[PDB]
Amino acid sequence: RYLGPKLKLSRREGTDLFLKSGVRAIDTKCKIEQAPGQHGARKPRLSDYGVQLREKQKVRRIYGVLERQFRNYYKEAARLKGNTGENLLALLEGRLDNVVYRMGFGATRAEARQLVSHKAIMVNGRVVNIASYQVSPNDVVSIREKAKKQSRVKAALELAEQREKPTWLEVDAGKMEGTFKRKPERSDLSADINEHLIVELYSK
Amino acid sequence: ALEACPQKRGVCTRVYTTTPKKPNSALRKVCRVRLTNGFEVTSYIGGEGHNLQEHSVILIRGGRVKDLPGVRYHTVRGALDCSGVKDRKQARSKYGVKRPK
Amino acid sequence: MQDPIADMLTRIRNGQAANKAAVTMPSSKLKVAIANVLKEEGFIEDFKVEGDTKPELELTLKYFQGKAVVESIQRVSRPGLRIYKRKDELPKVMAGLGIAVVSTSKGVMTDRAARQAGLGGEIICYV
Amino acid sequence: RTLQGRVVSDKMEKSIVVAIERFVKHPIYGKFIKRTTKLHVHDENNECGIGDVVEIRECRPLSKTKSWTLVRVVEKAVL
Amino acid sequence: ELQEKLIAVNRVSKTVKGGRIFSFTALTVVGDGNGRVGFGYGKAREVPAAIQKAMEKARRNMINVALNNGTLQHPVKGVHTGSRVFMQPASEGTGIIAGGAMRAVLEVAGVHNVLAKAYGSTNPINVVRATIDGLENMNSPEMVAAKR
RNA sequence: CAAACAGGAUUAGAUACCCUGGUAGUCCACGCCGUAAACGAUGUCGACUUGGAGGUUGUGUCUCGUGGCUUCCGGAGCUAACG
RNA sequence: GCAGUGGGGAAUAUUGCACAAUGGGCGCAAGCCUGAUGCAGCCAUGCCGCGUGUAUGAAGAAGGCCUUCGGGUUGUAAAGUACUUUCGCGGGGAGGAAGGGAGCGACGAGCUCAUUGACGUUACCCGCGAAGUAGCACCGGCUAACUCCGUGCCAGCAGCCGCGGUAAUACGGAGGGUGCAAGCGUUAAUCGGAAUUACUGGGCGUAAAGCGCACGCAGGCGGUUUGUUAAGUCAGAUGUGAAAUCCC
Repeated sequence: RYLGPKLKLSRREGTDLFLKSGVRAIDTKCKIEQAPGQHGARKPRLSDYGVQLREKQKVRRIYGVLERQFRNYYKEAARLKGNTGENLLALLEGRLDNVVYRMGFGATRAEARQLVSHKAIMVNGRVVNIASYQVSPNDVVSIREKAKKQSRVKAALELAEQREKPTWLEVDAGKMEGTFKRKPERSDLSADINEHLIVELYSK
Repeated sequence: ALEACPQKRGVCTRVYTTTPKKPNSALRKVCRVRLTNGFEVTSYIGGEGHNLQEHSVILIRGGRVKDLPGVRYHTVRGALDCSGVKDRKQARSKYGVKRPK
Repeated sequence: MQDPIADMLTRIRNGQAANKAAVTMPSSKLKVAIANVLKEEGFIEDFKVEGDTKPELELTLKYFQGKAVVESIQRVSRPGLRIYKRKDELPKVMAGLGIAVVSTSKGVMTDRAARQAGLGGEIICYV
Repeated sequence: RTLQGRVVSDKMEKSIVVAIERFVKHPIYGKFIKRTTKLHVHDENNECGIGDVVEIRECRPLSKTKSWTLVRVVEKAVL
Repeated sequence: ELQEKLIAVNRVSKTVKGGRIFSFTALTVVGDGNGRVGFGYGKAREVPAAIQKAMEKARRNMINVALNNGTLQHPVKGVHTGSRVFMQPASEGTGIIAGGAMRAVLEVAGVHNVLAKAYGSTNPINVVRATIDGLENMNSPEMVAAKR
């Protein structure tokens, strides 16, 4: 993936993306609310193409996925029936790395991607180490019995207590398990994204 | 290029200098080349200095030189006898210049 | 003539432009068959067989304020190049508002009438 | 196969050439095009004369050019 | 309430006895989204002055598009000057497929789905005029029935 | 009468315009060619679509109706504009 | 003919391993033959997967850069702390394959039992275990991404419009920035946009465009009513329309 200063992407996109300590008052977007560089001060001039570009940008940045797969997933959701916009988030939200993040096993999607690759996450018993894995409804995503001891997940799942989960999900802090109820709709997701803009950009 | 070939070798006939058109003034280095295609065309010699003699024999890339009407091809430096530009610290991709230590 | 159907169609098109009460057109079973859909659809008041010795078709045109009952009407299938459409090929004129008359084995019918019966044929004209 | 045509020549003996004509749509334009073909039909009885619109059916090759034979005459004459 | 959309703005220059006098033109589309549209095109020595003047003109000339389930009642082909515009109703989920000129006018119009295309001249000023004209000729079975 | 051309003038020069002569040609008979802003630069036939006015010609119940032909002004409509 | 050599070209590879498996020829059979093929090697030529680290870490080092020198910027970025730990090492070690023969039965049918493997000791599993390559192109507009210095229509740039004659974001360097990532650029070749041959989709008085006219052959086209045929046209059934591919 990208791999680099994420706290700068938040400034560029204008919106505050949750990469890590987005909760703390550190997240640069709290100090200086302007894009990185020596020109983040001067008044920017955006065009129609600019708004669509930066729009999909923040979208893809959130899930931290390559531009290829992101495009590929777009084509797919655009093929299937139903509003493309809705389906879009549905697929991206279906990614294993993403699910794990939503479940609380990982502090962020980046860390979640690592946990998956580290075989520290299982799906319906069998272990899956592919962040691009598409999680379907009724699938149980729990932590590895051997990984249940690592302090990292021990601290993550500990903070999970009392914390609510999305309607399309349901976790059990005790068993450190998780279940993918159904595909999240746009109403369930509260992303700073305008699906109507990202669909236009790919139109061309 | 005849056979729609990307490049085409040839032997220089004469390495003379030419002067730009109305708006420009200089001594651009060109050279008549007898490509294997059977054609004798003039090609430009990029770089600040070259080492092309009479029996140079160089590959042709293909590119028109706005200032020099007639020159529709460029010589590929770094190939055959055409030695790459010396001390080229910049775009080494062109002029064929190996990256200094 | 060369294409009687086109003639009749034109004689009504030019007649309505002048806002004529009635118009004559050489009789012919096919013509009458056509006039039948025009009256039922509401494009014309009706018609009647006239002529002392020569059979004619007195077409009683009708109009309304703003627009003319028959805004547009043209033959699409001509003798020079005939056109045939399948059950699914039947085009919808002005998304339903307007209609098209087709000539099938079941007989002369409109897009909806032909669509219902489940057959296609030669697209006589569009109205 | 049966083919209908005209007797454009009765010069040879026991042999009559029938000019069969057909109509086919152009593969590109689609408009009907006219095309004809001459077939040397057998007529042992030299019954058919020039101008006769006869029917032709496929039969055992009498000769290299003749592989058809007069079956029946449609009309009497049309020059 | 009413939402405005900036179609396009042109520099527009002209030679006059004394020099060059610049006047900016601006196409604005005003619409609530439930069936009302409004096109405005006013000029002014200043860009914002033209934009505002345009919006005022757009709201002064509005059309009541008879929307039906986020679509139109029937296909139409309006031909303004050298420009030509075509519109075709479509099922839900298709989205507003059309140029920026027509779309902007259709979005505010309340149209949720429609298939369109520009013919002949591509002039933005002539296409918007053709679009609005087409939105006027639009009739419903109720109107036609009550009309006949 | 007038290319070429013979002279006289004009002019910086005029192997032009102006002036004085002048051959072919221009005229007639026969033979030759096939071209042209050979232009309304918009071929023929039939049906349909307001009229007004002038003129040629036939007929009619002739201070007007009707048929054919030749112009102009013009409804609708057509044309980028002229029309 | 396979591999290979020399010559040609911008350019394209191991004169490798092996028959056990599958298939083929001959034979009653045993069995023999089989570089067909199954594999390995070389090359980012392409495609997909993976790693060069993870968490922490100053209202905020040094250095470089800018400055109304007040300060600002590169930056949590590095240093440093903790954690995991691709390579590598040790051990184990695969699927891909039954009969001939022998015993029972009439050495027949049938049943039972015994012996034997390239790629590999490779894949994969377990154990141990060190943070452990990144580059390339671009930043005037189309194209997303900026300043300082050098040079100075000189040197040079350039697909098109153009730029350079002492203040150049389009030349060269540097800082910074954007894109992409072991890939990144370049050159060559194919597709639509062109409704610019327009069947779907076009035009011809002046923008390109009616042939100078007539006569006339072939050909194309052809008025109203009735009947026969029904070739064209239309309809039902049936045969064909190989596999694969494409679509679900």
